[PDB]
Amino acid sequence: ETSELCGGARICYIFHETFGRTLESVDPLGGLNTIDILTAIRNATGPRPAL
Amino acid sequence: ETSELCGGARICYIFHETFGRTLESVDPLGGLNTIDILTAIRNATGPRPAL
Repeated sequence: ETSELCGGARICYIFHETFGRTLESVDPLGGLNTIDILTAIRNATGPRPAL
Repeated sequence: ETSELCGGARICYIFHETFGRTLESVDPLGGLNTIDILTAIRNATGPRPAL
């Protein structure tokens, strides 16, 4: 019966138009505050000195 | 007795003038909404992608 997308290709839709796009919206630079990162890498060094 | 067509060739009539014509009136493009068909073939593909 011709109707709303369901059953089969609706899941295809879920795995592309929904899911694929959803992931495309994520970050890739999200959370990357330069200054906070500079702090983070200072923390990564820790108690020692670094070259 | 010469009268209304009956008995024999009346059935011939049924199998041609009635039946044959009746079938000739059916479709052949009936129900074929291009857009609904496009939906149908998307359904025919189902959850997978298609080439």
